[PDB]
Amino acid sequence: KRFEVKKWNAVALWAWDIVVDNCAICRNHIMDLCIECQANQASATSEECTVAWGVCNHAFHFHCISRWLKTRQVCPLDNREWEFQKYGH
Amino acid sequence: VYIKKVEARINEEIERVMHCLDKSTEEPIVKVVERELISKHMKTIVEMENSGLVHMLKNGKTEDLGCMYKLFSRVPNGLKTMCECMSSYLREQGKALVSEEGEGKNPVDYIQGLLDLKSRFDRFLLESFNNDRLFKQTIAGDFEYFLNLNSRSPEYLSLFIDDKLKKGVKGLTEQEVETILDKAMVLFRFMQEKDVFERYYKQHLARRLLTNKSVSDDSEKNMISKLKTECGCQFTSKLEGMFRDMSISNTTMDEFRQHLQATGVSLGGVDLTVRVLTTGYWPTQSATPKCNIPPAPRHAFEIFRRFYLAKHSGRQLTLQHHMGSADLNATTRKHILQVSTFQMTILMLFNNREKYTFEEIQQETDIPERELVRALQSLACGKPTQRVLTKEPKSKEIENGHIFTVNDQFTSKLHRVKIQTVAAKQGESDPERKETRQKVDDDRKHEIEAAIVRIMKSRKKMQHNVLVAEVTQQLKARFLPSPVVIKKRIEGLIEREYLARTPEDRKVYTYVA
Ligand SMILES: [Zn+2]
Ligand SMILES: [Zn+2]
Ligand SMILES: [Zn+2]
Repeated sequence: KRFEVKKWNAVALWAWDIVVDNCAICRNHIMDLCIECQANQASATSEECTVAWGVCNHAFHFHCISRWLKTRQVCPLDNREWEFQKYGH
Repeated sequence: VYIKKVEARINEEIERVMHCLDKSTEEPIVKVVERELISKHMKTIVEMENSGLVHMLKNGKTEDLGCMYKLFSRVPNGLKTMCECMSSYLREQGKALVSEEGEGKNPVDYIQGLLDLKSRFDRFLLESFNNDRLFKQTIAGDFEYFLNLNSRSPEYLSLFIDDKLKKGVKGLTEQEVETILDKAMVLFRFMQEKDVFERYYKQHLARRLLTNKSVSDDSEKNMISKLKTECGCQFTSKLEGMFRDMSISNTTMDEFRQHLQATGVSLGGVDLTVRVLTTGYWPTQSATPKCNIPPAPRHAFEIFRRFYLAKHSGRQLTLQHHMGSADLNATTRKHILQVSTFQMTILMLFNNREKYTFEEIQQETDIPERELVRALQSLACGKPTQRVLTKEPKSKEIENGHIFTVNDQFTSKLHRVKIQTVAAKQGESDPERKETRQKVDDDRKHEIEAAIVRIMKSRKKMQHNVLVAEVTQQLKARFLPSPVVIKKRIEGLIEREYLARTPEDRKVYTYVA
C-alpha cells in the first residue's frame, strides 16, 4: 500500500453502571419506581422519577437521594460529599 | 529639595529647643511647626506639577518615596492623601494598560507587564513604606477595582500559566519558577470571574495532556500543590481529581498493552497508545461523533474494547474522533506523516480509492461540521513546502467535485513530518465560552441552594432572607457573573418540606438538618 498506519493514540472515555439491579437508599430497583412512588402514591403517571448518577459513580432513584439530601448530604456508600453527574440510566 | 530643607529645619528647631530651651519644651512647638508646614504643603506639593508625588514615583526614586513616607508619617491625614494619590496613579496606569480599544495585543506580554508593574510597586512598598498596612490595603483595593474591568483577564492569565507550564525553557532551575508561580497566584488573588479561569485552565489541562505528554511532569505536581492553597480547597479538589484520573489513564494504558497480549485476535495493534479518561472531568468537545475507522485501527479498537469488557467489566466505552493523533507511515524515502486522529480517515479513504472529493469525504464518511473543514485544510490550505495533499480544481472555496492528489514534495528529510494548522491558539469563540460560563454560573447557584438550605435547617434558619448573606459570603469570589439565576432557583425549589421561605408565610422555619 501507499499509506500504512504505524502508531495510534485514541483516547477512550468510559462510564461504569453500579450494580444496576437495585437502590441502596429505598431497596427497590435501579429503576421500576421507588418507595415514594409505590407506597406514597399509586398513579406513578407522568413521573420523571428517574435514576441519579453521582461522581462517586454510585446510583439511586433521583427521588431517594433527594429525600436523603434533606438531613444528611454525604453519599451513604462511602463518605464523599457526592455531586450530580447524570440523570437517567 | 523642599523635603530635605524642611527636614533640616525640623532637626535644627528640635535641637535648639532641646539644648537652648527647657527640658520638655517640644510638644506644642513641634505640633504647631507640623500644622504650619506639612498641613499646608500636603495639598499642593504632591499633585500640582514638576516632580511631585506622581512623577517622583513614575521615574522610580526610592529615596524620595522613603523620605516622604518618613516625613508625612508624623502628621495625621498625611498617609491618607498619600495613598489616595498613589491609588489615582495606579488607576491611571491600569487604564493605560488594561485598554481594550485596539486588536493585536499579546496576552502573555500583557500579563507579563501587569506582573512587572505589581512587582515594581511591591518593591517600592518594601523599600520605602516599610510594609505599611494602609498602602497594602489601598493597592489591593486598586488592583481589585481596575482588573475586573475586562472579562478576558482570567483567560489571558490562563494562557500565560499554560505558556509557563508547557515547558520551563526560560528559567531551567526551580527557584525562579517557584517565584514566578507565587507571583502569578498572587496576581490571581485579586482577580474576578475565576470560574472560567478554572474552566479555561481545565481547557488548557486537556490541551496539554491530550495533544502531548511529559509536559512538565514534577512541575504539574508543583501546580496541584500551589493550587490546594490559594482560595481554599473547593475548586482545587477538581484539579486533584483530574490529575488522579490522568494517572488512571496511564496505568490503564499499560494494563491494555499487557492484556492485549491476551485479547490479541488480529495484528492492527502494531503500536497502540490508548488513553482512558472520565467524562466527569473532561467535557465533550462538540458532539462525540460516530465516523468510520480504518481497518487496522478497527482491529486495534476491537481488541481494546474486548479487553476492557472482559477484564474491566461494569462499564462500556464510546467511540469518537475529535481527539488524539496518529503517525501515518508514508513511502525516495519512507517519510512518516501525522494525522490528529483527523487526517487518518481522509488518508485511509485515499488509500482505499484515490481520486476522492467532498461529495466523497462528506457522503461515505459520516463526518462532522466545519471542524471537518479545519481538519481538511490542515493538509491543503495555508501549507508551506510540505503540502502532501494537493488537488486539481484549486480554489479557495470548497465546491463538491474537487478531486484530490498527493504531492511527493521531497523537502522534509525528517521521517516525522507533521501537519499542524488546526487549534493554532486557545482563544475559542464568544458564544460557546459565554454559554459554558453561564452553565458554570447555574452549577454555582445549585451549590448556593444546597448549602444555604441544609446549613440553615441545622445551623440557624432565617426569618425572610437574612442567612442568604452568609451563603453568598461563602461563595464570594464565585458569585459575580450570575444574574438572578439564584432567585429563580430557590423559587422553583419551594415545593416539598425542609424549606419554607414562601413569600406568603416566610416566618420561623423548621429546625431539623
Ligand atoms: Zn430508591
Ligand atoms: Zn419516586
Ligand atoms: Zn458514592
